[PDB]
Amino acid sequence: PLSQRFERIAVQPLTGVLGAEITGVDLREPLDDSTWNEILDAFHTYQVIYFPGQAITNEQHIAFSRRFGPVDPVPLLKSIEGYPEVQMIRREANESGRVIGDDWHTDSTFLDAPPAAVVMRAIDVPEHGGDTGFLSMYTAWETLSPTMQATIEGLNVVHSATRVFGSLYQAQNRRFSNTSVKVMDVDAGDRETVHPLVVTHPGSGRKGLYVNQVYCQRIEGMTDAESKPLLQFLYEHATRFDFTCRVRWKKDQVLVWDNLCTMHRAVPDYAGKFRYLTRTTVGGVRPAR
Amino acid sequence: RFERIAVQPLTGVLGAEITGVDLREPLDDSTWNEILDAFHTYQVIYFPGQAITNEQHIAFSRRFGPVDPVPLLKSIEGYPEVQMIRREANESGRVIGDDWHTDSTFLDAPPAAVVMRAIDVPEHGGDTGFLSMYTAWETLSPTMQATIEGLNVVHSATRVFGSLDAGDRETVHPLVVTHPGSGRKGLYVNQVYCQRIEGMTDAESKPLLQFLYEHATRFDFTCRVRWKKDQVLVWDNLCTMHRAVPDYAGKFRYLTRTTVGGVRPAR
Ligand SMILES: C[C@@H](Oc1ccc(Cl)cc1Cl)C(=O)O
Ligand SMILES: O=C(O)CCC(=O)C(=O)O
Ligand SMILES: O=C(O)CCC(=O)C(=O)O
Ligand SMILES: [Mn+2]
Ligand SMILES: [Mn+2]
Repeated sequence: PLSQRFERIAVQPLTGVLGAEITGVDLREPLDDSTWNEILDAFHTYQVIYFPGQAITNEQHIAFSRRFGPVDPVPLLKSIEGYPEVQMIRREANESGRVIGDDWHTDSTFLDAPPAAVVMRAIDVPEHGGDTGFLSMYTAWETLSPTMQATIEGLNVVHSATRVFGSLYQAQNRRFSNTSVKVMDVDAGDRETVHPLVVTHPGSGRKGLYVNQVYCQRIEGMTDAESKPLLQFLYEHATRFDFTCRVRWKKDQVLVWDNLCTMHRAVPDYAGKFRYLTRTTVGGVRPAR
Repeated sequence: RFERIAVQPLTGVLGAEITGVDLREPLDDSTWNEILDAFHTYQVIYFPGQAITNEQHIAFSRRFGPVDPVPLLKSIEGYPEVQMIRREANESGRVIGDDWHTDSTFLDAPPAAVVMRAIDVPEHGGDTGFLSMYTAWETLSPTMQATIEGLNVVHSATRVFGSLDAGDRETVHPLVVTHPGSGRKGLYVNQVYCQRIEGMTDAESKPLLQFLYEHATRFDFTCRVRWKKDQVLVWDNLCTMHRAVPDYAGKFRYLTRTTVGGVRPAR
C-alpha cells in the first residue's frame, strides 16, 4: 500500500491511469535525499503529480524544478520580470484571443530535444473553470493491438511549429494575444525535426506513444494522404476519455507533468475570468526508441 | 513483340485492344502465347468484332484455366458455364457490380479471370471501369509499402448474400499478393468483401482499409471500356478491380461471361 511504501510523503492517486496528489512535504525548503527519491518515484509512476497548498517564492519554484533537471525555457512564452526561468500562462479577464494549449499536445516537440518536464504553479485561478486535462501515452501505447503495435513501432514522425508560429499560423485567423506569447521568427516556426513514433522514457524505462496533433505534420516517408489516417486514428485513440485525468486548480497548487509520456490540454471554460499560472521548464534529451 | 496480334494500349496504366486474330478459330501456340503476354502486361484486354458462339466462348476461356462459374449468377439454358449480366429496358433498381470490387474474394481461391462477351449493348451508356492494383501498390510510398506489406485481411460475403451461412464464412488473404503468372506484386483489398485487418480492432482497421479503398480507386489508376456488340473482354480478377456504370436507364443491356478458376492468393 502507498501508505507504507512511502515514508516521507503521502500519495493519493487521482485515477487508475495517471495523476496523484502529494502531501506531507514543504517545497519552500531543500528536499533531503530520501524525500526527493520518493517524489521522483511517484513522478515516474503517476506521470503528473501535484502538491496543494505550496505557497512558494519564484526562487523556491526554480529550486524545486532544478531537482528534475536543468532549466530550459520553452521558446514561445514570455517570462516574468527578474526571472527568465519563470514563464507565464496568463490570461486577462477581458481577453478574447486564442487560448494557449487548447488542443491535446505535449510541449515544444518541434525541438530536437523537447522538455522533459514542466513545473506549473497556480497564482490566481477561478473558483471553477480552467481545469487542465492530462493523459498517459504509456496507456495509449499499451492498449494498441499486437498487430497495430507491430505495424507502427518502427515509424518516425515529422514535427514542426508551423501551425503555432510558422507559415501555417501566419496564414490563418486565430491568433494568440501578447499577454504570454512572444513574436516569433516564421522560419523557426517551419523548421522540421524527426522523432520516433514510439519512445523509451529514460527514467522509467517504459515505452510510450509519441505523437500529437499540434506539432506532428506527417509520418516520415509517407504522403499526407497516407499519413493523415494513421495519425488521426492515433490522436483519437490516445485521447480516449478513459486514458485521461482532469486536474482542478487552486491557488498555490504546484504541479509537475512528464513532457515525454503524457499529453495535456487547456479547458477554455472561464470566459470573463482572470487566470494566471507560472511555469518552469525542465530540459530533456533527444527522444529515442 | 506482337507478330501474331496487334495490341493498342488504352491508357498508360492498364487496358489494351487486341486485333488481327479470329477467336472463332483454335489458337496456335505462338498466337496464344502473345495473347497471354498481352494479358499479363495490360491486365484487361478486349477484342472487337468477335461474333463467337457459346461453345467458342467456353473454348477460349479454357485456354486461361478451368472454367469455374461464380456462385451467384444465372446460367443460360444449356450452358452452365455461360452466365448472364442482363438488364431489361423496363427494369429499374440498381445494377449488378455498381461498386468497385473484384469477384468473389470471399472464396479461399477466387476466380483468376473473367471472359465477358457483349451480346446486346446500348450505343452509349453501360461502360465498365477497371483499375490496376499493381499501379495502386506501386504508387504507395516505400514507407507505406513497408508498413502494410505483412498485413492480412479477413474477407466474407456477408454484405452481398450474407446476414447483413456461406455468406458469413471468413477467409484470410494477404493485403499484398504476388501474381502467379506475372510475378508482380499488387494490392489486394476491396470494399465489398473485406471486413477487417486480421488482428486489429475495428477502430484500428477501419481507417486503414478506408484509405486503401480511396487510394486504389483514384481516377488516375483507372481505365474505361466502352462496349460494342461482339466485343470479347478478359479481365484479371487478381490484379484488377472493376465497376459497372448505371448510366443507361431505359435501355436493354446484355452480356454473357465465363469464369476462370484461380488458386489461393499468395504473398
Ligand atoms: C507553451 C506550449 O505552446 C503551445 C502548445 C500547444 C498549443 Cl495548442 C499552443 C501553444 Cl502556444 C509549448 O508547446 O511549449
Ligand atoms: O493553461 C493550461 O491549462 C495549459 C496550457 C498549456 O498547454 C501549457 O502551459 O503548456
Ligand atoms: O456490368 C458490368 O459492367 C460489370 C458487372 C460485374 O461486376 C461483373 O460481371 O462481375
Ligand atoms: Mn502545453
Ligand atoms: Mn464483378
